[PDB]
Amino acid sequence: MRECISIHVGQAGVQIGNACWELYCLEHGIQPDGQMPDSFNTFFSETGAGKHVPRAVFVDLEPTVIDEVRTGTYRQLFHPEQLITGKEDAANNYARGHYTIGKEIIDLVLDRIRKLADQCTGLQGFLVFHSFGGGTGSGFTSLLMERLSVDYGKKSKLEFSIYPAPQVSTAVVEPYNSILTTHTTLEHSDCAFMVDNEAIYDICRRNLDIERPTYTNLNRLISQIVSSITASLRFDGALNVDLTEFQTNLVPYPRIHFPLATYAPVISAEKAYHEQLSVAEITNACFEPANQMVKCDPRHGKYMACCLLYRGDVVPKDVNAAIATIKTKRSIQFVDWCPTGFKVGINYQPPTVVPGGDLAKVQRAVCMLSNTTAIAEAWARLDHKFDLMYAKRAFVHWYVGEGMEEGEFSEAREDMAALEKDYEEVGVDSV
Amino acid sequence: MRECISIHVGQAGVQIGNACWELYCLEHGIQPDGQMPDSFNTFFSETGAGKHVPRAVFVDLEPTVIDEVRTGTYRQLFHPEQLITGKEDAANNYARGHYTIGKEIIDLVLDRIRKLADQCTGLQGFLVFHSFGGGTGSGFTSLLMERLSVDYGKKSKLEFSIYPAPQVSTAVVEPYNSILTTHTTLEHSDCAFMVDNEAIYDICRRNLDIERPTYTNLNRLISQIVSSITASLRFDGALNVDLTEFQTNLVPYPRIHFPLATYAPVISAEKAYHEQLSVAEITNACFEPANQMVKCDPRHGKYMACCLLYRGDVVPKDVNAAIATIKTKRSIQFVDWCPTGFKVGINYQPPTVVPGGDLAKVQRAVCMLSNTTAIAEAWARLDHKFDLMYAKRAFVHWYVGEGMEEGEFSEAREDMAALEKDYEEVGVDSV
Amino acid sequence: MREIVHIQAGQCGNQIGAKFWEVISDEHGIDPTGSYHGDSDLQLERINVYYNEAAGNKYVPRAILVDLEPGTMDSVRSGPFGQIFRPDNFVFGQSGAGNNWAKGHYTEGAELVDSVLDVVRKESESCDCLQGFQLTHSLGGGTGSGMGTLLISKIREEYPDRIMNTFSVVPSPKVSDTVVEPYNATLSVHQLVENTDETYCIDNEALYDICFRTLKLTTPTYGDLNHLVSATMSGVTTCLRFPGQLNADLRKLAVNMVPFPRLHFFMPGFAPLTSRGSQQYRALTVPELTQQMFDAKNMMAACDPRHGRYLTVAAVFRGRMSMKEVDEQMLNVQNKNSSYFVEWIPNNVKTAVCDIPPRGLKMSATFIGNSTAIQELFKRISEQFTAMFRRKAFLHWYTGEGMDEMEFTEAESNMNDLVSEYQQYQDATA
Amino acid sequence: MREIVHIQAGQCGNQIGAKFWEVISDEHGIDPTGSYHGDSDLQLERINVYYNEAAGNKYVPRAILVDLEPGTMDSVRSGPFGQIFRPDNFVFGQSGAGNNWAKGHYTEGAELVDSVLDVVRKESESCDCLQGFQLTHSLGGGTGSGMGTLLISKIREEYPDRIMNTFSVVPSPKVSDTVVEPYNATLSVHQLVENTDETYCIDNEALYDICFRTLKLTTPTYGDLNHLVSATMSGVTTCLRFPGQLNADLRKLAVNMVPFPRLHFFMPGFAPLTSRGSQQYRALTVPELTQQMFDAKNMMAACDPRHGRYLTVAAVFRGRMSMKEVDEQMLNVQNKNSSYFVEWIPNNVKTAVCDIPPRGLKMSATFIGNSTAIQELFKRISEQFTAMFRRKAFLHWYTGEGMDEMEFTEAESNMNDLVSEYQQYQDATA
Ligand SMILES: Nc1nc2c(ncn2[C@@H]2O[C@H](COP(=O)(O)OP(=O)(O)OP(=O)(O)O)[C@@H](O)[C@H]2O)c(=O)[nH]1
Ligand SMILES: Nc1nc2c(ncn2[C@@H]2O[C@H](COP(=O)(O)OP(=O)(O)OP(=O)(O)O)[C@@H](O)[C@H]2O)c(=O)[nH]1
Ligand SMILES: Nc1nc2c(ncn2[C@@H]2O[C@H](COP(=O)(O)OP(=O)(O)O)[C@@H](O)[C@H]2O)c(=O)[nH]1
Ligand SMILES: Nc1nc2c(ncn2[C@@H]2O[C@H](COP(=O)(O)OP(=O)(O)O)[C@@H](O)[C@H]2O)c(=O)[nH]1
Ligand SMILES: [Mg+2]
Ligand SMILES: [Mg+2]
Repeated sequence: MRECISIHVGQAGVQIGNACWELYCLEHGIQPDGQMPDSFNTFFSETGAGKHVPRAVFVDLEPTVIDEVRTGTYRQLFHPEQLITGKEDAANNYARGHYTIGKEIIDLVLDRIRKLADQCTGLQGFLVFHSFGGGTGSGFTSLLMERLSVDYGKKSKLEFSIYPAPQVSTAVVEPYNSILTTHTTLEHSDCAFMVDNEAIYDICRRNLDIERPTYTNLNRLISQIVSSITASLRFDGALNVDLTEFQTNLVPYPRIHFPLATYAPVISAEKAYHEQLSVAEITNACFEPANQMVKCDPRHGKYMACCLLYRGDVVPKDVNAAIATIKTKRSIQFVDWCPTGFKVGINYQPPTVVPGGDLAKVQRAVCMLSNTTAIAEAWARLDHKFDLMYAKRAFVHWYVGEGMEEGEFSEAREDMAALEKDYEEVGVDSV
Repeated sequence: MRECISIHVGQAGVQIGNACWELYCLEHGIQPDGQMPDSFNTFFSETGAGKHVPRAVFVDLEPTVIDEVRTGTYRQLFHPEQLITGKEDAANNYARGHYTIGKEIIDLVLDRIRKLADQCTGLQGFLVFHSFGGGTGSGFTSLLMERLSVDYGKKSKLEFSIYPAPQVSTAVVEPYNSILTTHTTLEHSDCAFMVDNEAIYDICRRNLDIERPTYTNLNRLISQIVSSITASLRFDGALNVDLTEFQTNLVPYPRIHFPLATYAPVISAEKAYHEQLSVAEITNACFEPANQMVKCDPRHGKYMACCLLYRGDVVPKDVNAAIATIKTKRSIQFVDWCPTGFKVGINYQPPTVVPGGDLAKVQRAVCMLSNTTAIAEAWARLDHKFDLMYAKRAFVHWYVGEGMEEGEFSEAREDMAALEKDYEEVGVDSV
Repeated sequence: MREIVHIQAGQCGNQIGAKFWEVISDEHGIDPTGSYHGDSDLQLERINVYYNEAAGNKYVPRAILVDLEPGTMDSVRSGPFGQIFRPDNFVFGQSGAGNNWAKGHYTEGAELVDSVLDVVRKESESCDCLQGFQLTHSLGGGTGSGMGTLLISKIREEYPDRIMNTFSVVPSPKVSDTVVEPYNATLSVHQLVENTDETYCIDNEALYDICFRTLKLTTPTYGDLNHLVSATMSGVTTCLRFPGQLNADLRKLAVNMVPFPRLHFFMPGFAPLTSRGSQQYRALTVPELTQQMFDAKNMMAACDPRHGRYLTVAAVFRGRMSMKEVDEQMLNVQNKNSSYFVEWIPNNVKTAVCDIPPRGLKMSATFIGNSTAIQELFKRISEQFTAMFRRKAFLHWYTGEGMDEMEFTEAESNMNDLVSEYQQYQDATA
Repeated sequence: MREIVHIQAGQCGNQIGAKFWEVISDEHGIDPTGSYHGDSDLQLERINVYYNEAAGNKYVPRAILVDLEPGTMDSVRSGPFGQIFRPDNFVFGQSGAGNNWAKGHYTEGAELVDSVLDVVRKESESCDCLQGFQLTHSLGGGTGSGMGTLLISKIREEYPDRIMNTFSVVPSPKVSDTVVEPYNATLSVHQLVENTDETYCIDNEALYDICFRTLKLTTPTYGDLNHLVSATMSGVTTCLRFPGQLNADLRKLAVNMVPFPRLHFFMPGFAPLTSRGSQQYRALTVPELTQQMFDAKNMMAACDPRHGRYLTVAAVFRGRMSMKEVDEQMLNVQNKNSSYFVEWIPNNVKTAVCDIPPRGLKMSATFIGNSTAIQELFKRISEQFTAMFRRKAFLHWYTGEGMDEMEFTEAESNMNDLVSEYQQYQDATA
């Protein structure tokens, strides 16, 4: 009665969803054969007799990644018609992923989304996994978000975008794609969480004592976060939450809907025996400056709204006491115009342990979603990188050669500068 | 031959009447089944063969107390149509208990009263038990008194109102209810005896050596007083008395009919064996300053007329000697304009010991009904409480919203001021 | 010939009348069955004075009992002599006076009076020469004072030539039984003065003293007090019912004892009153009886005889005794105590002697004194009346039944005038 | 006779109502099967108040459950007492308010309110004489504070003469679980002031303090807090369901506790709160209960009683105890703490006694206080509202559902006026 739809776009989005769905199947007990050996009605359609099929759509212009899914251990799970593939990657070109190739495939995707929407009832919202740096994850997602807002204006959209790392870089045109997609998505997406590859690398190496991390470990952490967000839907507990509640609590202004994500109890098995992992200890970890999954200094900016999603055997009295201590810290600076900045959600189901993951079993777990002004530094950095390359007009001809206009680049820059100004204005205290 | 009718209105009235009828049944030898295994004709109608029925009408807007009576040990005694219950209680709202709801039950109550009156001859008068504090016992009592005075102008009405205690109170609108009911009933009742809960509590602690007295003992004492009052109508004896004699002797002026009841021989069993309980000692006890049933200082006001209702083996010479000794007392100051202070009534029947009562068997017993001017202090205290609460129209909107104007409050206040002035005037000596 | 009817009004009136008929029946030897069983023949010689013969030799008293409440009648009807009275005589009301004189004289008494007068006429025709009416009365109450006064006025109108005697209980000086006792007393005497022919004022306070001081009683009930009054009533009429060496009569008593029409209030007294323990230590003789009769403390009225000179004194002796001894005693009393008698009356003592003594006594006497000392009693009532009337206390009850302040003011004028008359002759000098 | 219809709205409302019906069924001995299995017929003597008889001796609660999300309804259904509720009463939406008051009062609540009102009428017209409505909701949330407010307005429009009681949970001062809690609270109270007749304020911080400091608990879940609130409601309503020496009523409490129309916010309290370890040490007596009730730290509201004088205080005792001790304790409280009451109210204590104590307790008392200290909570809420509203934080969500700034300003003005009235009455003297 509260079905939610998840859409995975681009290589990074598809791979994250692959780990994400591996988590859901383990949680509810759903076998890879999709034959459960209620709660699962919020994600899986009970098609046929004795079988469940997830409400997911996988779309990628390059057929390589999705072809790996069809050959993977989860072949029989997904609906074969739900996996849509192109025949040529966007090649990190935003125009190709939005204008040239994106036009050919968008019609088929909207057909699949409408099919799922009619099948489901009481639709909650959309989950979109995509990447800023890439072209398919940026150009196609902007195209998809523009379409859905027109067709589903009354429903909320949630994104989990791979925010570009400050020092670590993979594509030379990451600043270009990120600026373009943000301008085109700022007016459509209700609330988009951002995570950095670099920040997760430090967390993986430090807390988990992992010498050589890979994307498998990184994506599993993301899966744990998205599991916590949807926990209140897939399970019942004290003080439940809904996706519509996230939009209200975490978005003071329409143009500021970029909250961070954080998972507090991230420890290895070799270190779990000694740690107490108390509610107070867990909540302290969630606010650790080095424990944020975005490479930004939280102390260099005010907090505006933080949502805590506890999991497991957690007593609300412990949460109330732990919250009070956090509010009394002098370093943790909240905006004066927001007296109460905590939206607390609790659930009874503890996190499950991935058989191959590096995370040990924990009786309690929280996920912190904080809307903070610290990202103003992050926005400035990407904005600055955009300005340097565009000054020489480098790499512009590739975009121009696929239907773009040069003036559009300035407009995206102009809007991005406005966004940075808006963050600064909000960060100012009252008089 | 000499019929009398008892009407119990409100919770306090109903419970006191229950105790009084238990006392009457014990006194006349009438079993609770109504068949006793003349004297009884003054109160019970011998309807049918071998069955007697009390001449009582129980009225209460809240059906809880009357329902408890129906399920009580006296179920098969009262006539089923004699018990009249409303649907919603007055809830301490005088307007509700007089205007809004009383109009829906007054017709049935008057019909039952007319049936009882037509079923008897030589009707002496009416006995009404009610509380000055509650809503039903005030508004319904005033309405019923007005109706009876309209329809039975030649008869006498007697009330036993539970006057509010000075320092002890239970309802916040007790001053409002008391002032309103006094204003409405001062022109209809012929003589209204009054008692205070605080004074009876003090008597129970000091004399009975009881430290946790409930309402049962208080109601039993009140029943003893009522039985002493009505003894002359039920048993032969030297110097009998009647209710008309009470009205003639105890009411010097039309608006000064507020005597104080008093029961002299109130001792416990453990203390009875050490006292002779002679007539002189009993009479002296009846005038003890700390032995009145109303929390008023008798020495602060002149007596006007005191009626003594003796019981048991009493020699009239002892009564005359005790009266002379009382008249010789300087502290007991009578009004100089009433030389014949006392009205004396004797009866052969001694008091009866309640099986579970805390009073010990006594060979002699008297009841003192004194019309003293000290009651002006209590009237002034209640008037001051009313003035303080009404000074800012507190707790007024309830009365306003039930078809009652504000000017009635002012008229009642003026009438109470006039009553206090009349008491003060009467207090003045004669030249 | 010379038959006397008996009327009882009010609770006190009926209570006294019960014992009066008990003692009369004891004197005439009539059991509660109403059948004669006595031994002396002289008892039945004049039994028609109080009784009417009936079938089967049954005798019933010529008595009428009136009340406004059935409470007293039931006790009388259930008493030892309840079956003696004819049931038709038991006339009673329902509402009751409730000590309100106006209620007992104007409202409740107005309805019941016609029935009683019908019974009065029915009883009167049963005789041939009606001697006079006898009423037992209470001034303090409402039924007695109200109805009894109203009944007196009606009878006086119907029988102007016959004498009416009232034995009214007067309120005590110190002890008061009702709050409005002064009101009822003044209203009643307003009419008793101008209507009755001989009234024997009696006070409960004096009776209590006699029971205590003389009889040495510790628990004097109302039964004993009424017995003393009853003995007095029997002594007055014993001259009619029996022969004697010097026989008087009721009319012969009124002539001697009433110098003037307005002055007929008497203070009765009984001679042989002795306690049980002192019976053997005191000699029963004429001088012993005479000393007791003139004893100041022996008067059944609360007044002090020493405070006022006697106008006339009638002593009615009973039993066989020499006239010489009786006459000498009276001469000594009038000589030794000459300061206590009016000089303008040459001889004050009227003597009546009867042969048969009371039941069980060797001899006895009855004292009836017309003393001006009773003026003190009246002025006390007037004083109490005035204090309660200046502030108009309790007047709304009387005015509510049809009375008026005019009646009260008129009543006090009659009382003050009566007090003036008593003081006039008390100060009068030859 | 005198039936009460119970309405549960919002997640907190349903969570409280589950425990409320659990404890009520425990009192009346109604098993989760819905069939009576108790041992005291007095429970069934007044079971009509909360239940309707059915075929086969079945009884069902007269409850109506309202929500905008089916999760809470499904959780309740799986509960031990899910089967006793009539399934037709379960009314629930699909979209869910999502903590947005505007959505819970204009967009989702508007569509769903018709079914709720239809069920309300069906339940009400099935009773002979309706006593009043009771609502359990939360001010902080969206569904609660919007749907309950709209339903209260509709019912007040439909039933002007009845009384509506709301046991609303107020936001805690230091610990807040929602970001738009001040907005929701102000918008809800704007109508709660003008619509409801008696509102009981509950703060989770005070409940935590009671659970830890007094009850000596270490892991207090929401079950214990909801149980405390349910026990308070049962103590409030026990006067109707059982006899007693002084039986009160909901309207009786409304008349005794509300001096002026806009001041009807109370701070309830439960007297016998002791931990398991200290069960033997404390003596259970009326003075002990009275001392616990007036304890500063034992108030379920976050306000400090010492910061303002009470207007009126109602204490509803339960069990068999002497009235003398109760009134003596009340007099002692008014004497010692005379500085904590308004001088212009002579007597401030309303006392009710019932003969049926709560299950497992010899005696108990339920506290109800109309203290002026709630102005502190109101001004704290107003300050938070102003701080958020100066920069129009989160306003676009409300304006997206049809709301406007004018309503926010009007609600803030009404709250400020209420605070001003409270302060004025706290300040004014005789
Ligand atoms: N956290 C995480 N990040 C990934 C993963 N795979 C790729 N990325 C990051 O996502 C960014 C975007 O790369 P792609 O997703 O391949 O770009 P695209 O959407 O496929 O568009 P194309 O360039 O046409 O392939 C890269 O720079 C990577 O750093 C992954 O598995 N986990
Ligand atoms: N002495 C005595 N007083 C009682 C008793 N029961 C109640 N009262 C008094 O009655 C007062 C309250 O008035 P109630 O009679 O209860 O009210 P009511 O007449 O039923 O009208 P409502 O307020 O609508 O219930 C209290 O202040 C008590 O003092 C009792 O058993 N004995
Ligand atoms: N001697 C005597 N006096 C009585 C008796 N009963 C009543 N009294 C007197 O009568 C007075 C009461 O008046 P009462 O006749 O009863 O009032 P009534 O019935 O309205 O006429 C009291 O002052 C008593 O002193 C009695 O038995 N004997
Ligand atoms: N005492 C108590 N309070 C609760 C419980 N559950 C939720 N709450 C309160 O309700 C508030 C959440 O509002 P909620 O009703 O869930 O939002 P809504 O569904 O939109 O009305 C929080 O501030 C909690 O303090 C509970 O079980 N017990
Ligand atoms: Mg790709
Ligand atoms: Mg009542």
